[PDB]
Amino acid sequence: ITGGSSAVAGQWPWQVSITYEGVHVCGGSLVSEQWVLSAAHCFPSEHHKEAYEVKLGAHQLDSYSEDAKVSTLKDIIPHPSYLQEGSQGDIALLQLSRPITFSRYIRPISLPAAQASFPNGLHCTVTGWGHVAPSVSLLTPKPLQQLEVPLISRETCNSLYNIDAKPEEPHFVQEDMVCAGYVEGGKDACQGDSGGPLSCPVEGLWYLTGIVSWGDACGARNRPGVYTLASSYASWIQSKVTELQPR
Ligand SMILES: [Ca+2]
Repeated sequence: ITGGSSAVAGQWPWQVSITYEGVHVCGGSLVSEQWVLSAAHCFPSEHHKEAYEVKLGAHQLDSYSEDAKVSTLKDIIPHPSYLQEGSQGDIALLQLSRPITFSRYIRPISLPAAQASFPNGLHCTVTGWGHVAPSVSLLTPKPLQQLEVPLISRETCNSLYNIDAKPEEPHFVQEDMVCAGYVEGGKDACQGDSGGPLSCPVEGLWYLTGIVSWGDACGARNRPGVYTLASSYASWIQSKVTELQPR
């Protein structure tokens, strides 16, 4: 996250770190005792399932914590419509190898209804342990960063992404995506934040409105963060989890 601030421990207790071969590569969001949501782009087919971990309950990634917990995965389920970089369907359900126990620091985020609308301009928060500027990693001990971002409709966002765009890039905010952020530079999610949550306030609670999707930009003007709408997959998530792990 560039242009944000440190969260405080426990503030975003659904935020998870996903690592591949021991290196943090993406965020994710805890949604039940055994399931996490992240982005499909974080799970390329050539990667090996057994090489992923998910760290829950963390604030400073590099610090010892008795509250953090690490898990492997027993299933990785990208939405089947996700085809290539920038595609719709950029969401993945991850089933932990074993269920975890919720705590002060590890709690699921509520998922929105299929037809939940989060209005343009709502101030949501994106969080992660990604880069704090282009090609600049978050410095150890890596406290979780957060950035408050107003929701930007996909229509406005597509017109911003057209400005000074590379002709050969599609930069397309799909029908299952929304944006959030600023037209000015300097405030954005960056490499390593993708897959993580856009948490929005509703009636005193927090919902997972979005999952950070595609992008190279880290703070460029006219490149607000692009997110997959969890609402676009509410039915698929409920169907999959109910069939695979009924409560
Ligand atoms: Ca970005």
